[PDB]
Amino acid sequence: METFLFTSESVNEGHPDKLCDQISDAVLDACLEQDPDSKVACETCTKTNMVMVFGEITTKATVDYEKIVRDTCRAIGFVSDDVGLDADKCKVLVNIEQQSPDIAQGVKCPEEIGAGDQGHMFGYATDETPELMPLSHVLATKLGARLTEVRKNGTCAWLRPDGKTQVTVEYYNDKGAMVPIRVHTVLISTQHDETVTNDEIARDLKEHVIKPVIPEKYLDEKTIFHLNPSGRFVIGGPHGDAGLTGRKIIIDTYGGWGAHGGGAFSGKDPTKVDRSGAYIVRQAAKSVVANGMARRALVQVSYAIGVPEPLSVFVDTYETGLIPDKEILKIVKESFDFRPGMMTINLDLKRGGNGRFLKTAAYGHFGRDDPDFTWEVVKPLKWDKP
Amino acid sequence: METFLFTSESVNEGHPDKLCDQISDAVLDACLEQDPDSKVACETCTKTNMVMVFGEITTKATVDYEKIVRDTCRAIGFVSDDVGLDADKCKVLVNIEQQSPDIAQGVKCPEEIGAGDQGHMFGYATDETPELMPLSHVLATKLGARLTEVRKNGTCAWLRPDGKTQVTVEYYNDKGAMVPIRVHTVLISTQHDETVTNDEIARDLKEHVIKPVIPEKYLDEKTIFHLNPSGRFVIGGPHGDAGLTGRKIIIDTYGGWGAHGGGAFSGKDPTKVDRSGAYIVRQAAKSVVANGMARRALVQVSYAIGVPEPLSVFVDTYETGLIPDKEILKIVKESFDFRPGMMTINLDLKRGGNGRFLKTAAYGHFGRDDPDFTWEVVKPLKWDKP
Ligand SMILES: [Cl-]
Ligand SMILES: [Cl-]
Ligand SMILES: [Cl-]
Ligand SMILES: [Cl-]
Ligand SMILES: [Cl-]
Ligand SMILES: [Cl-]
Ligand SMILES: [Cl-]
Ligand SMILES: [Cl-]
Ligand SMILES: [Cl-]
Ligand SMILES: [Cl-]
Ligand SMILES: [Cl-]
Ligand SMILES: [Cl-]
Ligand SMILES: [Cl-]
Ligand SMILES: [Cl-]
Ligand SMILES: [Cl-]
Ligand SMILES: [Cl-]
Ligand SMILES: [Mg+2]
Ligand SMILES: [Mg+2]
Ligand SMILES: [Mg+2]
Ligand SMILES: [Mg+2]
Repeated sequence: METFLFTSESVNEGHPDKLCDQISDAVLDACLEQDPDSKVACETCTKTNMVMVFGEITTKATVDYEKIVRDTCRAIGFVSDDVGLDADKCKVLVNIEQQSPDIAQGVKCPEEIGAGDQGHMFGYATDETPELMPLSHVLATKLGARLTEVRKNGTCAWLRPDGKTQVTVEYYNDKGAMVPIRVHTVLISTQHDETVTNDEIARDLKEHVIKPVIPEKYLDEKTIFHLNPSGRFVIGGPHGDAGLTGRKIIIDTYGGWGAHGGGAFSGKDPTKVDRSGAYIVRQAAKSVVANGMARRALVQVSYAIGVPEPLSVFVDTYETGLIPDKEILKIVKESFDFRPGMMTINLDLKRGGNGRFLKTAAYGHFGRDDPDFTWEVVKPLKWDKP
Repeated sequence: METFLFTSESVNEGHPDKLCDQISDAVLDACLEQDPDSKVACETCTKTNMVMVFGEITTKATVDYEKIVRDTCRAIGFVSDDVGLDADKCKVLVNIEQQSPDIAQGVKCPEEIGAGDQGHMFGYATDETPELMPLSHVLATKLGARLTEVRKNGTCAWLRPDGKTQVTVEYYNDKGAMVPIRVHTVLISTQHDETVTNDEIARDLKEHVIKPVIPEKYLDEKTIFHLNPSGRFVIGGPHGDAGLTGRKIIIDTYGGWGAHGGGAFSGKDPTKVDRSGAYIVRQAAKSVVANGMARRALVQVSYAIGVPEPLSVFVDTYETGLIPDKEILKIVKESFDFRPGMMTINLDLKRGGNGRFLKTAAYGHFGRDDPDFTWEVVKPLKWDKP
């Protein structure tokens, strides 16, 4: 059998760029919990002993930006200078242009309102896992989530919040469909305390992290493991390693599979097409595959500022479609409402009080079963069987 | 003929995120001009009346970070609050951890040194344009470059630095190769002064910008034009619109085509595999197509921190290869040196004094003919003809 190697990575919730995504979305969630119509463009950056929140917010909400920063950092585990940031003592620069909504005198609706910006977004799905995501991405991501889990539940209390994971999968191409054969290489680089030995780290990573996450059918005697290959990782988080919102957009989506239109998600209210548009095209690609039309699907949408209807839509099934891609395009266009105001309503994205967006801001926006991930709910599609 | 629509965008050099990429790379260039061995991880952010440079630099160079910020902003055209940032008067926060190199007492080499980080990178090429780039990306990008050109040479002196462009191309798929048929939709949203009328903007955009850039063979009576569709754009740049380094990574690469591994380029010295690795795989994909092995090619490489050899390589020719992809993979692996220390040397990336990286930081890292873009020089590949 002819195979090829495809790699995806993940970063842990303590990585300084991901920290910024989480802070940005914790701010967004706080705004929406009080004011579903909040306009939010909240950017975060961080470096040694400092977090700055910036950007623009128009809201009726009363939000303690500094407290959200500190609470978000503390819950991730940044409780001291030694672990890479002291949530209680670090500098927090609050640099947001805060506005209340416009006051106007006079006597646009979701059906007619134009996009708030131009741009393009892609959705992807593949039948190679039950959540219709690429296995290389799923496994890298799940290793990261597992590192967080065993640190917070005390199973591996030697762990610290920062770290990275990476999985190389050996694939076969079946008529355009991606068929995972085996895991070729697993890499973990995790932050840890100054007492645990290299031997304890390697044994615990194998037994508490890799073994539970990676199906045994994909592991064999030849699988390569790189476990903290560069040696010690005691220093982490923002300490000596600046972070910014929107610097993990491939980890947030499909891990190199599919495509990306460039726009980050975190800190953006769900009227913004970079977020709602990307979520709708995930729902569309996932629905094409789940309804049986194809084994794999890529969907693009694009917008112009001030225009409600998309400028373009395509569908590509990588030759796996059971009906022509032009027919799948017609069905997608008829079944999905790509108008900006309508996307936000149909995915129930303004609904407050469930911490929805902070949940998205680590360990991927796609492939998760939580009911707040409304874009993961398949839409039933009618299709003229071949 | 069966066609589909594919969209790519661009932003102008005055867009606040792109401003940050340019500042970050102007800092990098200044470091390398004096000290080719500089370690640079320079991040920039901006908001109304402020730029902050941050991150980490180890260098022997003496660099006036604030002066580089102001010079970079001024040359782009940010000369007043009215045009979106006053380069001479705005706040510049210098927040870099500056170090000199380690002082050590004792009696690694490029061949043996490990990658500085993990991650994966993709290269792409396509025979649909002479520079072996996707037409949707090339045209969006060239419209942006043209807007800058006619503003700076006074042809359209009403222009201001910020703006965005977007092109939808109608394509045909010929045996996996992408064949552009026509331009379906052109969008331009440009910043401008308070005197020019909407009619003058639309006429000058058509005649001075669109007509010279887009080959007439791709334009017809049905092509849709959206010219400043949301109305006036007098306010721009950082004014009310926060920017950050590394938020335009799809514009920096392939416009939705190919793939992306996630890592930004700007502000990173060329020992960093996110930059050198991505540049080498562009050279490899371009070389596969230019040597006649394929019409289209995608190449991935991946790395582990502390390991010199890549963890994985793949090649995909989208069924356009004239020899099997496994044979093209063998040729690429034999012909290219993917070791981090060697990539930097073979692409001559430390060479100082030519403003190389600032040139990359607007209007795309790929598809340009300038001799400093060493990764655009095709390597001759020997291949066992079919
Ligand atoms: Cl403070
Ligand atoms: Cl308002
Ligand atoms: Cl509108
Ligand atoms: Cl928007
Ligand atoms: Cl300790
Ligand atoms: Cl360390
Ligand atoms: Cl369309
Ligand atoms: Cl819908
Ligand atoms: Cl200042
Ligand atoms: Cl040093
Ligand atoms: Cl090394
Ligand atoms: Cl690196
Ligand atoms: Cl004016
Ligand atoms: Cl305006
Ligand atoms: Cl390989
Ligand atoms: Cl080489
Ligand atoms: Mg308070
Ligand atoms: Mg980073
Ligand atoms: Mg000075
Ligand atoms: Mg932005």
